[PDB]
Amino acid sequence: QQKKIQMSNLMNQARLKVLRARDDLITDLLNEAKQRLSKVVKDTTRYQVLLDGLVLQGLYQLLEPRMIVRCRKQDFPLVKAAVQKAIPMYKIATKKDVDVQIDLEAYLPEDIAGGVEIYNGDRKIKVSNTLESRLDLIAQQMMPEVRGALFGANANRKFLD
Amino acid sequence: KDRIEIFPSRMAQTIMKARLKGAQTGRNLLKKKSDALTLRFRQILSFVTLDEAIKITNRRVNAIEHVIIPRIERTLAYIITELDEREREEFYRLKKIQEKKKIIKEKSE
Amino acid sequence: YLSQPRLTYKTVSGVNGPLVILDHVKFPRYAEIVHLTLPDGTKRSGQVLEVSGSKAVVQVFEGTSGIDAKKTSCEFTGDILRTPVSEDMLGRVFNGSGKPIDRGPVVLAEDFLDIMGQPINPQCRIYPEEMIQTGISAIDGMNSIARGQKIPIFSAAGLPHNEIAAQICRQAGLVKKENFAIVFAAMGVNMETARFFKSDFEENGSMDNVCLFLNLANDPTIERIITPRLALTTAEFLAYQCEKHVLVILTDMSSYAEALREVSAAREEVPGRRGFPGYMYTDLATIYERAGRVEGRNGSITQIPILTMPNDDITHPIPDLTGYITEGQIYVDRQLHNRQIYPPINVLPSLSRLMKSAIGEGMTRKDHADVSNQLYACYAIGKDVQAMKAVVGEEALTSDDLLYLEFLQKFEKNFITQGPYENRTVYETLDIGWQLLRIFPKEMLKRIPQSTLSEFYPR
Amino acid sequence: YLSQPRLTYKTVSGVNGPLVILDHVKFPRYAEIVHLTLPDGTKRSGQVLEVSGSKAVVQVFEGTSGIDAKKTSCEFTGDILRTPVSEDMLGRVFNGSGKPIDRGPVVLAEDFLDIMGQPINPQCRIYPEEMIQTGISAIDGMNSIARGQKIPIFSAAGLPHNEIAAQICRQAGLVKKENFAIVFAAMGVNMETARFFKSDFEENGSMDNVCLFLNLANDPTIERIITPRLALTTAEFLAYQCEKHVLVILTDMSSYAEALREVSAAREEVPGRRGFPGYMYTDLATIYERAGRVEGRNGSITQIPILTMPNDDITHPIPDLTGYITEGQIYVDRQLHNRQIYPPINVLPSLSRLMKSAIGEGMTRKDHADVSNQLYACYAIGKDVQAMKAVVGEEALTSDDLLYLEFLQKFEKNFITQGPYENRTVYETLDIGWQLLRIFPKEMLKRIPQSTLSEFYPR
Amino acid sequence: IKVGIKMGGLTSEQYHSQVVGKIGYIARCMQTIDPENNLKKIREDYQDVLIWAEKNYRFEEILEASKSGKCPNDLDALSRRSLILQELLRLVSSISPFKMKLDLIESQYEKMKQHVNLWKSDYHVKLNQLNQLTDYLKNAAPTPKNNFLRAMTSVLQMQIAQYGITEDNEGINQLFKLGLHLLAMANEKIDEQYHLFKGYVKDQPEESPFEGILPAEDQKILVKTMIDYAMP
Amino acid sequence: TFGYVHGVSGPVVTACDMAGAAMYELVRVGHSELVGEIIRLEGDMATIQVYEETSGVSVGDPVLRTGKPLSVELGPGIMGAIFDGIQRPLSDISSQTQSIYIPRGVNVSALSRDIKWEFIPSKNLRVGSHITGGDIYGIVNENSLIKHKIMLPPRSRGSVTYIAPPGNYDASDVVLELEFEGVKEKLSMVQVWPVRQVRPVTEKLPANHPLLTGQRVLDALFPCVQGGTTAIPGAFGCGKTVISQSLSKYSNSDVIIYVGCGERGNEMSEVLRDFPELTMEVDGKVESIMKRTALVANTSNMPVAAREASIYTGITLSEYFRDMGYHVSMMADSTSRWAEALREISGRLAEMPADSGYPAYLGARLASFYERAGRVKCLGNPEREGSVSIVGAVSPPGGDFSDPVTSATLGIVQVFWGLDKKLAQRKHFPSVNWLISYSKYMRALDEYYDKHFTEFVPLRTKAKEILQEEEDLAEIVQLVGKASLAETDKITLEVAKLIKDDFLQQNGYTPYDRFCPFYKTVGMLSNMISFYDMARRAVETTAQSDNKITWSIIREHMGEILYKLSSMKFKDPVKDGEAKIKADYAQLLEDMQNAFRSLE
Ligand SMILES: Nc1ncnc2c1ncn2[C@@H]1O[C@H](COP(=O)(O)OP(=O)(O)O)[C@@H](O)[C@H]1O
Repeated sequence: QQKKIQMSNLMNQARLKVLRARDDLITDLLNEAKQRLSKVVKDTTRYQVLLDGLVLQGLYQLLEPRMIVRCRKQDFPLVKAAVQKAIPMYKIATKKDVDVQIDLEAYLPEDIAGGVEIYNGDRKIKVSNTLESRLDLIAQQMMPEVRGALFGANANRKFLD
Repeated sequence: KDRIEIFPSRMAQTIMKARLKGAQTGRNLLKKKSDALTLRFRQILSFVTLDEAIKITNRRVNAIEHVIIPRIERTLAYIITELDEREREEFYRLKKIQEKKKIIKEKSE
Repeated sequence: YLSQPRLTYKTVSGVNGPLVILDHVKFPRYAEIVHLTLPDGTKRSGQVLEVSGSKAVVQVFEGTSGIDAKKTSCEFTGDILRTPVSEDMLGRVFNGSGKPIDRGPVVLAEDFLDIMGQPINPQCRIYPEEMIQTGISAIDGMNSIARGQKIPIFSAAGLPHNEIAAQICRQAGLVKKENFAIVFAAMGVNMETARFFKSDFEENGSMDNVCLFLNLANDPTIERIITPRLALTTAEFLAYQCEKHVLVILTDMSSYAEALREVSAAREEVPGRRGFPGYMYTDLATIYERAGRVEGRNGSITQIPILTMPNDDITHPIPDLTGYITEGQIYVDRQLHNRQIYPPINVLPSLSRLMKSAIGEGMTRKDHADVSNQLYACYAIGKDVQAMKAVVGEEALTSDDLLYLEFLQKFEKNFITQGPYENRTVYETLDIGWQLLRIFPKEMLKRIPQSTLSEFYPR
Repeated sequence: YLSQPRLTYKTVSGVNGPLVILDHVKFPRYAEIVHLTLPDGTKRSGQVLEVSGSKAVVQVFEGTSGIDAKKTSCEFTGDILRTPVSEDMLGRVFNGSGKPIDRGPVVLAEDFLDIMGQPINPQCRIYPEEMIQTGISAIDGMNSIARGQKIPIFSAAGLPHNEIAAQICRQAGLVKKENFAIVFAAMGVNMETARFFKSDFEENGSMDNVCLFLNLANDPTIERIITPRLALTTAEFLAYQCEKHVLVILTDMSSYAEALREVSAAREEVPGRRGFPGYMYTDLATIYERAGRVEGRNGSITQIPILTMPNDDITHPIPDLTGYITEGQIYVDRQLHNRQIYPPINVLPSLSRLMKSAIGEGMTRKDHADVSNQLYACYAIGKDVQAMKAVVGEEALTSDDLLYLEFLQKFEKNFITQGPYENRTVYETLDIGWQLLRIFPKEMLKRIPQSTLSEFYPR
Repeated sequence: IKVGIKMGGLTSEQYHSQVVGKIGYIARCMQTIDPENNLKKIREDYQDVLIWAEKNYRFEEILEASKSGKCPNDLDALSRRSLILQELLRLVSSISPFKMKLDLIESQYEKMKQHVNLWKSDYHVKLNQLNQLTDYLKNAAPTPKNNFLRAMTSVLQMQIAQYGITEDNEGINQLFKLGLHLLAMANEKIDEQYHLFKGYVKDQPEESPFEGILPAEDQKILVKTMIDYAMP
Repeated sequence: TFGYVHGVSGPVVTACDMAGAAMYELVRVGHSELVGEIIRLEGDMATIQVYEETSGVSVGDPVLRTGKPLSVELGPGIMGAIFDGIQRPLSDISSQTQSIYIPRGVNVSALSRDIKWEFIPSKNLRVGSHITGGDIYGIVNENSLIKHKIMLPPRSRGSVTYIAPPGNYDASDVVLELEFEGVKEKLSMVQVWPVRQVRPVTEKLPANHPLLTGQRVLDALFPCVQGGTTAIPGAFGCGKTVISQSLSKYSNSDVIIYVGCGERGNEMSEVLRDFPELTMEVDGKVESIMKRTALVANTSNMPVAAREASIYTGITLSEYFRDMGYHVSMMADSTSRWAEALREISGRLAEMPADSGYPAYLGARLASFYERAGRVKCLGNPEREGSVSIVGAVSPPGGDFSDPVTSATLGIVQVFWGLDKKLAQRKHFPSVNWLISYSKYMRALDEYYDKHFTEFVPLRTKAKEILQEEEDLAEIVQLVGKASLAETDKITLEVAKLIKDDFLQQNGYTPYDRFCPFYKTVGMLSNMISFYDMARRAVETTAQSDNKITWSIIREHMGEILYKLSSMKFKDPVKDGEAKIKADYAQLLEDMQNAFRSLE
């Protein structure tokens, strides 16, 4: 009795150990993705375009008459442009005049890779569209494909229902 | 069979409690009759008439204990449960009535 | 996928019992999941059970104790509770919320399935036609189990229904003369009960094929009504996408019913009996009917929704509504347990609604159905004789009655009594049946045709 | 003459079940009538249940299906549903709203009467006396019926209450030492019963004096709320203006009570016992009490309403409130029916309040009152003896108890049992009564004075 | 005051619509059964219906006539009058190869018309039995069973054309029993088919019961079927 | 033409901007276009009952207003098919989506438009002919068992302008063209009828012909009729589904409509697997059963709102075939699940409940449902006769026949097939109580029985008297101990057992009890009653003599007769036909008569 229960415990712990190692591999990839995104942010000619999208995207999700755009101070010159080019479009896509201001007193933490967050007038409704939030928001949904892409498909799965 | 099949009511609850008390008294009185017959029977041990009287009395006592009262108790417990179920649906309706009144009052303000 | 950023709200309108009501919500979605953070950093989740205009009613799983009105921060995921599922969940232990509690990692999903599931198209559902050998004569003989069948054990507090379920997990095979993946949902139970099963699964050497979901007595009562869905959702992945035969055991379903009743009272829903929601049946069907084989795929799900009967009341809504949905029940009682009979399975109030097709020529032995039906007649009559003899006395009985008392006495100790580790075959069970039937003369075995008696009875 | 044009509204506020709510209505009149024109041209009617300001709640008789909240036109009649009535309504069949169903023309308005009823001054009410000889020993002997009485027949589902009512109708008459007009209100009656009565009236040649109002089980359930008021309104015209004697049959006050419950619930009124409106008592009293004689007239109305008792009880609010209003009952039982006894009438829980005065010297027979009481007591005792026998056995009864048991068996076989196509007179019924009483020695007939016994008993 | 007449059981408009159809139906049945208008007695018996048909009337004009009471608008009385004709029509059509004499048709008309309830009468049962036999043979392979049933069916049709269905003639009565038995008989059980058929042929009083009933080509197949069966 | 969703509470959705919407119009809720039906109107807001799961529906989702009410498509292609609760064919969904799950928002035609049907006109119509509602202007050969009559829909009439010649046509073509007043109508083989409206008939007639059931009890003692209504309010395990399936398999009806409303999913699969393997000879040819059946699946774990549509869809289909001159015997295996749906919706609606939480209008819905049954004279010039019978199960909680659904049902149905859980526990199937059951059609069928049998009726009466006497004795015997019983009573008690064990119960999953032809039921009953009379006479003529034939004397002398009588069930009518069974029963009668002559 003792021999087989001990081997059961050993095999169960070995299974958990390799599973933990697999999760470390997934984490290393995601932490590399963060570093790759930072390198992209450093490129003004692509980051300004990213910001153009990020600001307008948040505006469509809130659909409020008054907006407050919060960013880290370092990126303020580009967020300012992102808003300026976003409003003419917003007033066309929604046919609603929106007063969009940038918060010059509150800023995002300096350790945020990039992006903006937008608050409504009373700061009770906010959309978080920074790079860390986007990476997890997508990565958590694409994970089934990463699992296969890195470790292979499960040979025992025949149907996709 | 399993129940006397009297529709759940407060009247039925009262009747069953009176019926149960009667059955319990009959059980005890017949048990005392049996005990008195058993003592006389053992003292003598007009003999076979006592053996038949004891078996007949004990059979009736056993039926009260194993058939008639269990059936009264099951009926009484059934009635009690059904009465609480009726109480609940009255509570439910009254709660919704109180909430609807509150809603109507707010609309008027 | 959902590419748009999710919104976060600090617009809680008010809190009433377990329900947190938000206002100013953009295009609320019904049955979407909301994540909320309390002022002290505690994270909790809930589901939108109602939307109206800009308002939404969120039922919080962990509870509403400590929920604020001004500092509470909520975000809407934008979808329903779809949960990660993977084949390698077998050998893992999860809580009732779907999170690991075995110090392993989170699930590395192969897909995300809707916890609510979908009904299986009755045109593609294939009727079960295979028998599982439980090794328990009280079951394999008189109430056979089919693969894909739904058979709860009706029990009562203090009875060894946990031992029977554990026994079934180890010695459940086939009569085709096989390793089942077991999903065990431990909800509303104490530590010792959950540890009992976990230890037994390791003792059996099968833990690598067992997935556990735990929600203990000291865990939130709202999570107790998704745990079954989490277990079954995993079972559906394994059975219908990976063609693995799965055995799903749900511990005292009465803790599910009580958790549901609490929610019904909180939302002021229309009661049925004993305060339970008038839709209790529909909700149970959503859980129970996630079972059976599907044509064209080699998997199956078999369920054993064991439940405790409050006060041994067989008509209590829990066993009543279950009895209407499942293919019968095994049913244990106290009259057998109080005499140290194991397993304490009472065949008389039990039935298996698929037995008629899983036994007989080509399945077990051609006399199977005939032996079972006559044993039922003899057992019930013996009980009827005791009911009479308790009043009239042994002297009032004739030889026709004593035979049933002899049968009843030998039946319970030879046929039902086995022991936790007694594994009998279905063929041995029938042979025992005949040994008891041979107590009576041929003329009294009135449920069995002479075309069967003439072959089997003489032996 | 109300020569004022009617207003028609499209200002529908909403529709909720059987109720249509209108707004912007000028000076709404309570209990007014509104004609609804549906977008497809369908015409329907309804009656106002309440008014408040510019809003009114309309009870739609034919049903609300198909009504929208934009185009439906609502015409207010400006008056109360006063119904056309005519003496030549006999020999006609109308639907539940008083419209022709027999391919005849619309009844020509000889006059109009407000179906709500005009209360009759109790000072001018004439006490009923003359006995109706129904032919049924259970009625003519014990619970006799006076002309102008109010004696409903209670029954549960499945019992032959339709046969008893039909038998009374064709056998009705006075105790002799010319006949009734029939007003038949069918409320929730199935087609099989509807043709049963219609055919029986035709086969016996009664249709010349029968007016039917048929609201069948497959017809609208709100309409039947007025159906009984339309039937009695015609009865009142025929009895008090046309000097006819009218027997009024109401096939089920239970389907009527259910119709009131549906409306009461629809307007979210506070219920009483079992969900019925707290004012059920009044709604029944205003129908049941439309009976009796009045000073200066020779006609009369006799009511014999029928009530199905839910769950075979007699404490259900419907029969409970009826019992408080009507002057006794027949109460058709089930234990007699299961024994193939017809009419299966149980004499113990059934009484007739006017019986004590409608019998005796000058009306039936000197001893009528004494025979009835003695037979009743004998039956009641016999039932108590039967209740004991079931426990102690037939070997534990004394000689007197056996006399009551013999009475009980012969009483139901020879007295109550009759057959549906045989009528017996009050004098023939009493002679049978005596045959049953002569089972006992005179000393045991303690409810009959010695003078009565000496006159009849030895015959 | 006509919110919901529900005349008998139909909406007034639907009731009168049924009346218009029934009038056209009788006209169609009369033209189908009596193309030459030979049944003078019966055509007169429907004159109050046929006056509204075989003429240039529009559907709406007949519908108006019903509502205004200008035609037989009693649907229940009109239905009975139609049925006593529909049953006569199927009686004649179900025996198509053998026409009745005009005298027999009028006799059968009166016998059915005078019945208290034609639908439930023996006349209806006999017609249902005949149509079960003649309908099956509308589309059937020339199998031993089907050739034997065909031969007996033609005899049944001949005898009905001569005698009708009012008299319980032993000829038609035996043929009904034998025909329904053979038709029910399992298709594969040929030995009983030959046994039953041969028993019939040698029970009839005729030396050749089929002489003049069925054509020579069917006689050649009928006899060849028996010849092959008895060959081994 | 659209509204917008305002809120969702589950199966009930509230929508706004629907001012012109009427009650009981269909709507399409959500971007998946979920099927629902309007229940209430409050200003310009509508309350929508949705027949599909509402999870994922958002506030602001469009709602399409459809003028047509909930309706059923009627035409060829129904028989042999299985439908969901709103008439979407499951074999067509599974053949198109390749899934095993039923998707939400599936828009599939009720009847396939690809099949080329074989159509033959009536050959009695001409251009200019006057055609009215219910008239048949052609036939489609769906299969060899059921001839599908192509009727002119009710509420339509006019002159014929064109009739399609015989040939191959599908359900999208035009078969009949008719005109009324200028307006012309083009009809195909498929008509649409609101499911909540009763199809019109010429006359509702009394039911005077048995509905044959493959059971000894539920036929000999408690007959059902063609067009009648019955209830089976059995507790779980009582075997009421088996009684329903037995009636479906082996009956004298032409069409069976089986409605699984809230039923276990495995039960509908059991029908689809087993039925194709059953036989019913037509005219010497063996044919499958499915060609004369159709079934609707709305299983317990499907949307609860759909339970109402399922019940009405089923009966609407039944009426359709009734109108064509067929005898239909539909059976809904639940009823309580429908009333349960009404309770759940009423709750979400916040309506004032009545007895035990059920809507006040529960009785109204059941009354109008069951009254659509009955033998009728059909509308239509061809003078068809049809019927719809309804055999509906009820599921009282705990087996207590006191709930509003059982109580209301018993006030509606004319045949009561009550089941006793305590008989099912003893596997005494069918578990019929036989003490509380009744049938109000006994008098109606007395004419039938006298015409064809005669002997049956006095046998039915004697059997009931024996069973009632046994109950009257059992009540006291339990207390006495069989001490005071007369010899005439012991015979009654033992013959009553003989009847109970060998006559009233039968194993429906055997080759011999799966179907019990009526002649066998009355045959074996005659012998059992004949024994009763001879055994009772034997003691009555000897009790006062110098030797009384007590039970123990006849029991030992005639033990072979008592065993033979018990074996009479094991006759296998398919292997041993009528001739052998009647001869065998006659032999037992002779054996009894000879033994009595040697005994007395
Ligand atoms: N008439 C019958 N003949 C034989 N076995 C039966 C019969 N009725 C029920 N049974 C058995 O009992 C079981 C219970 O029947 P079922 O219809 O499932 O119960 P319910 O009343 O819950 O619908 C069946 O599956 C079958 O095994």
